[PDB]
Amino acid sequence: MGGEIITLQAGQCGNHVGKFLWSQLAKEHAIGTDGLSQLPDSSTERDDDTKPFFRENCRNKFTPRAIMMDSEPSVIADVENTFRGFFDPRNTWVASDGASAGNSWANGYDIGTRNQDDILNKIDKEIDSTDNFEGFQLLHSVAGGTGSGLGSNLLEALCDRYPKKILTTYSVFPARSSEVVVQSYNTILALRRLIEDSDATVVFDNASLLNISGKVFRNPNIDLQHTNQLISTIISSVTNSIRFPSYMYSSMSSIYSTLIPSPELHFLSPSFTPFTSDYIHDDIAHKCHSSYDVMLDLLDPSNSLVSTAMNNPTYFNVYNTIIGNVEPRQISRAMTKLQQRIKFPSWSSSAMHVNIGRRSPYLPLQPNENEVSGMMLSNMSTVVNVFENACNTFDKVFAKGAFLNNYNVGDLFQSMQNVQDEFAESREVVQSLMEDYVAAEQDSY
Amino acid sequence: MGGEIITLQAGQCGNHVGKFLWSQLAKEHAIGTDGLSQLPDSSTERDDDTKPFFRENCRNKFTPRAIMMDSEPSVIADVENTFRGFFDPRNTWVASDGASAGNSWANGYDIGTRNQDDILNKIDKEIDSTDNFEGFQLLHSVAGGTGSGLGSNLLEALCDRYPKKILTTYSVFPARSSEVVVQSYNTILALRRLIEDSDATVVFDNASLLNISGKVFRNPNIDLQHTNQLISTIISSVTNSIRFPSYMYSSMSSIYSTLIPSPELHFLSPSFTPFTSDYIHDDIAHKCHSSYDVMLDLLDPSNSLVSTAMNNPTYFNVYNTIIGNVEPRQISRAMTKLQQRIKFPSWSSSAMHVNIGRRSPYLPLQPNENEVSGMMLSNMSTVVNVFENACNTFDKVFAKGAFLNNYNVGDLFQSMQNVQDEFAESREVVQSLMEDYVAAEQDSY
Amino acid sequence: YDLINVLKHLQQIFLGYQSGHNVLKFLTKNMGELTKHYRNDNNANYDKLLQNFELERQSENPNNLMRQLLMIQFDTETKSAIYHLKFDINIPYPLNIIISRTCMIKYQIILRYQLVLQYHSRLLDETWMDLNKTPSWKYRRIVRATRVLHAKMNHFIKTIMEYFNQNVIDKEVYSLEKCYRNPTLAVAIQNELEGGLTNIMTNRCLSDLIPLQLQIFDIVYKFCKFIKSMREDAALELIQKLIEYISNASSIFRKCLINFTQELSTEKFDFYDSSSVD
Amino acid sequence: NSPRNSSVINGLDARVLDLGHGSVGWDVFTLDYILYPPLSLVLNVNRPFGRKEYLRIFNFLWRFKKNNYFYQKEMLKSNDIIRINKLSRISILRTQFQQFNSKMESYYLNCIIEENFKEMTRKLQRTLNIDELESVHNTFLTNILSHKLFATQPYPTSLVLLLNSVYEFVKVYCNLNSNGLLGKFNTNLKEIVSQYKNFKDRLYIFRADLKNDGDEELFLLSKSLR
Repeated sequence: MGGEIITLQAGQCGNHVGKFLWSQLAKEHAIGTDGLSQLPDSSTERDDDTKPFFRENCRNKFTPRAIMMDSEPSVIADVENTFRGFFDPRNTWVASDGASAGNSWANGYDIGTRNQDDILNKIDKEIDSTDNFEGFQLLHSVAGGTGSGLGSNLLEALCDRYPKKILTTYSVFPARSSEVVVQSYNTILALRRLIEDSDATVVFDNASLLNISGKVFRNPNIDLQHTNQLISTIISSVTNSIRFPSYMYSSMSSIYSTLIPSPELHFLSPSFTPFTSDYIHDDIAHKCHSSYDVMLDLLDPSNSLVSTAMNNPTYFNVYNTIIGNVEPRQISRAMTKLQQRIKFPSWSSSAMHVNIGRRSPYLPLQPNENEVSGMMLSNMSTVVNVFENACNTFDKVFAKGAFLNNYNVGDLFQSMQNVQDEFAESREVVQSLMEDYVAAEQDSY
Repeated sequence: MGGEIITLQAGQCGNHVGKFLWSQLAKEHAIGTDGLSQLPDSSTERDDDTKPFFRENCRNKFTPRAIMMDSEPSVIADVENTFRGFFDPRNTWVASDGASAGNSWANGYDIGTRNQDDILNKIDKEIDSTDNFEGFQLLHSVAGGTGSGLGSNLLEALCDRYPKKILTTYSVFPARSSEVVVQSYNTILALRRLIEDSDATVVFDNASLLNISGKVFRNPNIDLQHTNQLISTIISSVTNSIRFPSYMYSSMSSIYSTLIPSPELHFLSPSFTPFTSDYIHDDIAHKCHSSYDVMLDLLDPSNSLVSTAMNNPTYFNVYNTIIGNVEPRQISRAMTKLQQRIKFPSWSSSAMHVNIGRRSPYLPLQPNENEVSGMMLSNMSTVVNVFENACNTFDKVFAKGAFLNNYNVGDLFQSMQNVQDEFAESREVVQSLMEDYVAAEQDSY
Repeated sequence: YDLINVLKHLQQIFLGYQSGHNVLKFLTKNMGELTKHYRNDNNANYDKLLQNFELERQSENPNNLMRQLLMIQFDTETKSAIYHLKFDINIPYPLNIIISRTCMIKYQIILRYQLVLQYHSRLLDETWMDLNKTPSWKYRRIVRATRVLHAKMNHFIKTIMEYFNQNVIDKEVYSLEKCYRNPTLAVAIQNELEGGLTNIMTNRCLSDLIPLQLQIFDIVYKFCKFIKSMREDAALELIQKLIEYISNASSIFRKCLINFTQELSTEKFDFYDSSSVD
Repeated sequence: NSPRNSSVINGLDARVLDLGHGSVGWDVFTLDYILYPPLSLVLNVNRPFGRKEYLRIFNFLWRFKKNNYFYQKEMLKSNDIIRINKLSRISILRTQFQQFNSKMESYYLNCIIEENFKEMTRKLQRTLNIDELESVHNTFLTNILSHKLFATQPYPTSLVLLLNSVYEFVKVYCNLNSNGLLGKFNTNLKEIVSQYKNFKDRLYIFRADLKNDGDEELFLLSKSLR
């Protein structure tokens, strides 16, 4: 009917945000804890969120179009709740092995190969069940066993199998500083799959996310699960205009086309407002358009830690700003016309400054206060500072020749340890091209 | 009226599955556990209660038209129950001259010969009450002593005695592997008679059947009794068009006549979606007409493995789709055009279509629902593989020289089992032949 | 009589601000047929797509107002379909007294321009999505020229669509809504209808973009048609022919940037003229 | 008060009415339904038009059923073994021929008739005059007239020829069991296959016609005959 979407949830983090996400939509679209409609919702007309995101048993019991993969822990949390019956249990797959993922890529990967058949069956079934399949959204972790390893296989399989449909990923990058020594190795290996196998990647940096969660929301003891609440909020709102009819410019394809004009850039950073309105005991008050644009540039208040210098004076390849609520557009348009002219980023005279703006409202299936809000989606060169840091740690583990061992024992790394070297070299090329892009030199002129 | 059917129940399984069948027909047709009618109008010729599976006494206590052969246990369980009086103690023959089948076909075949007349008397009595006989259904298991031997003996006699009527058998096959090698002896001697003397054989492959029982019913205390409930729901659905001739495009006899390509190919496999509760939680799984339509095409719930659920590279000789429950007809036609065009089955060089579907509604004597179900019964050329396996096992066993003594007394098998050697050549000619029909040589001029 | 509800329905179809999905899927089917001018068979197909859509939505009622009362029209030839399309309304009762000839014509026009923007965007996206993938690239500089021109064009169309929706539609609708609530009076509906006919009428006079734009779309259609072919001496010759085509398109686009600041690009007008007579 | 007090018990008498006499009873046959008071002064008139229409439809159905019973009978008799490699060759050919006609019959009933009557009944249930009966019947009859005129001019032409060809085979088959019978049987077999191959080609144009709902190519074939 709609351009239906399959969400794939992998890893602890991917399963935690993915479960929360369904919980927010169920509240928003006035349905139960198993998508059971209330009496005024069995009336004529509601928002057309339903068929892209959801499917019907057609007794008015909505079900998420979601696939769950992990082992026993995350699945066990879904089972304790009334969110097990909400989600189709065949789309949920749980496996173990006598040598499990263990938060190491190679084990997660070897297992992935064993159940290559199984995952593809699951996927084809859900695809066959689908009418007008638009594409996939992958929700996952690179601090996951599963999300990394099992995830890398699935990304490869999706690449080969179908090239026709769009593949988007929401990838969570670790919170703050190094957790294990081998982290750079785990991270580059997942990152390989993410550059090659996907058309578009939205990076969600936990460090940045965590700063907001600890400080704004206030968590005396913070955790990943707590931070994930923010991420499920960012992802859900970004889909609000898709799920809200009157928009068809909100559209995945037109957005993609405008944002991504070669497969070499495709790492997105989001920025966000509000992060206020939780546990009401402080003031909550409406911002305006200028205030909204100005907050977004700040590093730890924005969702992504790209390690920028001086709060993004860095080269923007493209900017889309999405404003939520009713507010005079005109006031903004003049101010925006001046903001491009001052030019906050950098640019070359070899390409125009392309700035896009989207306006989106709020659902009338739930009450609103019409507070000034926004999300921004931009493609920026500054993310590369992170990649350089990963590359440095990666070079250093290689050089020592030590702690290469745990990966090396698996057969894939035993036959060739050439593969890591080839990726490092490639990865230096991806960084080199992004640097060339800041200059005029980027095109034939 | 409608052309009468006599069920022959052989071995443990047939008798068990037969008891369950009767409860299911008795409920559906609003009659007692003694066949006694339901007193207010529950039936005013809205349905025609099936004189093929019933006979009417003039107390109007309906009785099943069935012959049971086995020993004492299964018959006793019915007789303990209030299901007696929907029994006939005359139809019931209990061995007291069996003196251990031993898990040997010959032993069974031979006891059957010895008590041919008393047995033939039950059958002839049942034949004599008949109006115009459509045919027979034989319910049994293969690899049995009883299930194998006595059924084969009866079938060959029936073949000769009444040559103008239909012989169908519902046969339980073991697996496409072996842990017990003398399975193969029981199965090869029986198989000759089943191939020639049955005009149709419906294969239920016990490995596959087990998967359904284990996966779907999910009780650890599971046995054959529990499993037999899955065979009875399946068997009852196939009979819907006879028991209800009030569907004026589904009538069984003519349907039977068309579908059969010739009895050369006649091993049929069922598949079914979804499932009704019998030993597990209620079916609350509702899904769309489109969902319903997609599910029929998947053989992912394998209730039989005759090698049509492993792979499909040869061709389907015929496919029949059984729909139960009325649901928008217009929609049913638009989906149906897509299925014939899409061509899910594999095909030969002259057969590219021969797939049929019949639609029937639910009776309202059952609690009303708007869930849809269906069964697939299909004939595929892939069956030859089961013969190939059988030949491997047959060579293996014959190579040990296990138990030739019992065979040697018999004239047929003097120079050891000659009948099995004769069969080995016969089965190879048929298997080659079925392959030629996939190819161009089927029409050649 | 529940006027209010029907007014919303009208805002949906006639204004067309909540029929997006349908326009996209209507365009996808019969893409080739619409590119060309009317042929007899074109018409048969076009009418089928219409009959199918009349089956697909509105089940909020025993009788679909939208689907039944409103059908879309094609003018017969034997230039392009796009011109030949018009939108037609079959009248109700007693609601028919309200509606006037002028009003239906005003709405049919916003629908046509909207529709025009919409087909071009779909086509611009499908081509790019393809190009981002491996098969179209790599068996050097020429690749880079196609990449830049494509990014720029996508930008140009998205900026256009923002202005067309905000400055025209969003603005007038905002106003329409006020006028009905604030004064709930019969007089208020008559006032508002007049408001609805204006601003589209002003916008018609202010913007007269489409013929130029359309020239550039045809060059775009040709460019993209070529790009879809993917993988010597022949390529290079053909590349050369494309290259002059690109520079000219690049030079008008360069002129066009000036127009957004202050209207009119002399250069595109001048290219057509030159072609008329140099 | 179900059948005894029904239209079928009370109402039917068998009628003989035909233009000429054939060599068969079958053609000659008709069926008579006894007086019904809705129509005791509405068709009791100088024109019994309503009863003639219904009759027309009744015939078209009746010829299809008559051939259908013959096709099952023919096939069933053969499964017996009357009326080597040759045996298998005929058995597949017979079944295929039966399969296409039967499939065709499925589509006529299901797609036209069952769907039109269903729609009619619901539309009556959802909501009283004589006219409403007439209207719903009329609508039924109209859809069938349109279908009749375009498809069913070749299609019955083809179906009647298939029926003859099966009788000719069945007749040949009983005779077999010396040499003369075998020489005749081989000739007849070849012949059925050329006629099948030409039919198969038409069948394909016809399959395309069911899919478009009415393709061009069938349109052309019917126009050429005409």
